[PDB]
Amino acid sequence: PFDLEISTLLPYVMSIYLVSNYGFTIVLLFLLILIIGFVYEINTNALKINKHNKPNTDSLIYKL
Amino acid sequence: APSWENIKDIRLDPKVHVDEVYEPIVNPADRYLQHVSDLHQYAKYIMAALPKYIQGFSVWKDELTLHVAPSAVIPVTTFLRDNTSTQYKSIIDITAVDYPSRENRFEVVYNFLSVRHNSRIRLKTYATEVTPVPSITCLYEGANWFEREAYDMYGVFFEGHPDLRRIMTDYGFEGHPLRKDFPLTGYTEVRWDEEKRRVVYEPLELTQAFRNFSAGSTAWEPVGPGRDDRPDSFKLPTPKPE
Amino acid sequence: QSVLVQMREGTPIGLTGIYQHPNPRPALIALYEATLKELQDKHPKDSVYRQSIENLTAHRKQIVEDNEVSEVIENKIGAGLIEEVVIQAHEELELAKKMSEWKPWEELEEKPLEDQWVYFNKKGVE
Amino acid sequence: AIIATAFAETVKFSGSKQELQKRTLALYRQFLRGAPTFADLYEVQFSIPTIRTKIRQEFERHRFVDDLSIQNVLYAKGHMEYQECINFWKQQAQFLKYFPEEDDIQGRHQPSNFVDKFLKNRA
Amino acid sequence: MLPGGPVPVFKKYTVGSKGIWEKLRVLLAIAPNRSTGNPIVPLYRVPTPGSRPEANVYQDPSSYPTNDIAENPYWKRDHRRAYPQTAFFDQKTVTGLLELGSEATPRIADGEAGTKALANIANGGVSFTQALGKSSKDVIYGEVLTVNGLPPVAPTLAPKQWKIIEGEAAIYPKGYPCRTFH
Amino acid sequence: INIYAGGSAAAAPPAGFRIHRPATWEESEEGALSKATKYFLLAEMFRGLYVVLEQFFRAPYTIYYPFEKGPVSPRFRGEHALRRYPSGEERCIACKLCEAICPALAITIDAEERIDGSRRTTKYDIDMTKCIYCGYCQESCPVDAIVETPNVEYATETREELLYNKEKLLANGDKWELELQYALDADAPYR
Ligand code: SF4
Ligand code: SF4
Repeated sequence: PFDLEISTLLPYVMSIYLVSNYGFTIVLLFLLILIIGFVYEINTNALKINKHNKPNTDSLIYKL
Repeated sequence: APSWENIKDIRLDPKVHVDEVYEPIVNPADRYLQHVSDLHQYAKYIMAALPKYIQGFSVWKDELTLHVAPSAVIPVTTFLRDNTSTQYKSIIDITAVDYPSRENRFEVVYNFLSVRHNSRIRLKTYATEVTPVPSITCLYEGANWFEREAYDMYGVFFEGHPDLRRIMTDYGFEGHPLRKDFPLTGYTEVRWDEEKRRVVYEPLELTQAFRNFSAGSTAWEPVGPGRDDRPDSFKLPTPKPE
Repeated sequence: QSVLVQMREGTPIGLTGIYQHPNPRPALIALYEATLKELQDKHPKDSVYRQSIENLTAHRKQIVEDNEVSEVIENKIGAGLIEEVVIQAHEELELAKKMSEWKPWEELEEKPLEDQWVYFNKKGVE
Repeated sequence: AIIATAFAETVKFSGSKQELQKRTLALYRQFLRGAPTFADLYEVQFSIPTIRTKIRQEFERHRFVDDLSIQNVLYAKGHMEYQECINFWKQQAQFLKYFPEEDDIQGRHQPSNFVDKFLKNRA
Repeated sequence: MLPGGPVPVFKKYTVGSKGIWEKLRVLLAIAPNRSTGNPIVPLYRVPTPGSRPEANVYQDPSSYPTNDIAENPYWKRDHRRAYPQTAFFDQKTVTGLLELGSEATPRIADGEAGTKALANIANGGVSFTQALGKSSKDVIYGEVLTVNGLPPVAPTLAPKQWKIIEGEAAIYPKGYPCRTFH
Repeated sequence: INIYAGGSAAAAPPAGFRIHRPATWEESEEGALSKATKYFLLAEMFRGLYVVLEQFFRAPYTIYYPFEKGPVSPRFRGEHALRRYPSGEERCIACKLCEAICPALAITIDAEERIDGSRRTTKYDIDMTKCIYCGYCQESCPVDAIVETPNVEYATETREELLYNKEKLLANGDKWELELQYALDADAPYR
């Protein structure tokens, strides 16, 4: 999808004059909508790798 | 103005001149006497504190040794790891030694360290080719590899060990090298057999045989009996003559 | 009742794995009293182990009761920082509970053979 | 903690022959079940039955050993070898150390009576 | 400055730049103090080790009381045959020190009586726990433990009182996670 | 002054052992935009690259070996050699100290009474595939016969050219005698 976004941006850059100030605003709402999904991806932390053998951080407690 | 091209040629600088060198004559063991009396007192405390286990103790030049039996290894190690005065937390080494003249030929040796008090201590047991030894991996995880070594080298079996297997010697090696019955060269050797196309193990044959030269050993006693350094507080009293 | 020996999270002191202990002195006092209890109950009075650990816990406990500052207590108890002192207390207590089951004060279980413990010193063997 | 490897058994010296009987039988069973793996992992030039024959021979070697401690030692050594073989630690040479017979006949004269040994100075 | 630098270039024994190139280097250098590291040919390894004059005057070095020819017997400076014995103490030899005492603090009867008293312990006549229970407070608190009653600690031969260096003397500044102990 | 319980004045912690505290984003004496610029323009990276470039303009250390050799010392230990006296007689007397102290047991000697009534060798071998080049053999000889040359250029295509015999050593000493005299004249006083 990010490749399809950046490839769909090609017509804008090659028609940028003829779509003066209208298609500008249109592509901004386009990019903002796509930035939303990027925001969802980051804050989920999808691309992060997760480790199983965790370092213990409990406390050492002795029953008396 | 100054530069490496105008740098001082130190090679010509005048050098110290000493006419006579004065080095006093001194024994290196007079340095140790007070520490030795201290180690004797500490060992005496430990023997009084664990009479069930400690058979004896020796001292020699800021080195202590405690003699025990295979049953007493885990308990004494717990004392030496957890007691306040003896926080011997680090495991420096494990070693076996072969004394075939004994019934129990092997003599396992633990060395220990206390970074807290800045001291080392030893701990000796005994074993046989069939009588095992308890493993202190329950306490010191670093003993894992050292006990695997002592097994592979001498054949001692460390009971309770999660994975006791050879570590140094070849994967199919049959024998325990550092035994005094094991010949230097071993029993086998390897070559490439062009026929089978495989590294193959064959009986040993050397093109120059081993020459020992331990037959030139001295016939005269080289270093006579030493010198007592026991503190007088640990010498068995002489009764007054009358 | 339960006690906190070692915080494995929080503010780090200069050692790794050890972290600042909130309210150490009460924990030290409870652990010292529990060690004295196990010794006074399960161990013989005439055993050197008991007397040694008793004087040790009593003296460390006095240094913990009279003093309030931890830096001072550390300069008096010559065993690391106070968060290491609590761990020494815990280890001593568990050793007491273990030694109550074993019987170190008893007489020798295995007596070595005469051939054992002879090392190249008998003047007539080599 | 330094954890044990795959097929590791903790060294435990049984006090009786009746338990070691069972442990030895489990070891023999594992060797047999794993013999095809010993044929795949090591590029072997003979049969799985011949491997099982050699295994039976190696267990018949010490069939008549009545001292308990020596039996415990033998069992521990055998479990070591099973761990060495099933995990692909050994290479082909260290494994075919156990199969001299399968390799081609070494020459012609293999003395078996006195006179040949004398002619070869092996008596 | 401190006792450990920084030091300029004209005291470092390296092959540097000369002329306008030095002005350019001191301009374009992160630290103009620094050296190229190539040694100075006239000095380094000159004269060559196989042509040192000092080898003709050289004589085997010595120390006075060991080179003395008259009152220098070997049996006084034989430190090998004076080696300290490996002492051994089994429970027998320790209970005698307990039931009896030592040459420094005797508690033994005179005559053949005390001799056989030693003999009773040389053999299994009295045990270590028996004489641990037969030991008065002055014995334990003064020969097993301390006079104060506390057990002895693992002795140190050469004690080390540590000290911390912070700030400017330290090897690294404050921010870094390493410190410096004297 | 002080009485200690399972402790000491050495094992008491250092005065300042307790590290102060980790600093947070607050209590940061460097504004957010400054460390942001260092974060986005890769400052320390450019600095390291410049320290790399300054080396690009400095003298390389390399030498051309076959035309320029590296430093060599009289104490150096390379190939072996058996020397002679100025008379032309060989120095070896078969004391067999070189055969005894040698760690690797490379040396192999066999002597007998020479026709002129003297003690001399008929066999002196060195397996340079057993040799570790320790120099204990040039140290034991009480006549300075066996030596170790600075030569290191004696590689071969076969392993049997390395089982040096007496003749191969006597010629090697006839060859390198001038170099051996330099090294001996500047090494003997210390040896
Ligand atoms: S220097 Fe070389 S030849 Fe001489 S003893 Fe050592 S290894 Fe052997
Ligand atoms: S030490 Fe010297 S003299 Fe003696 S055998 Fe060796 S080479 Fe010959």
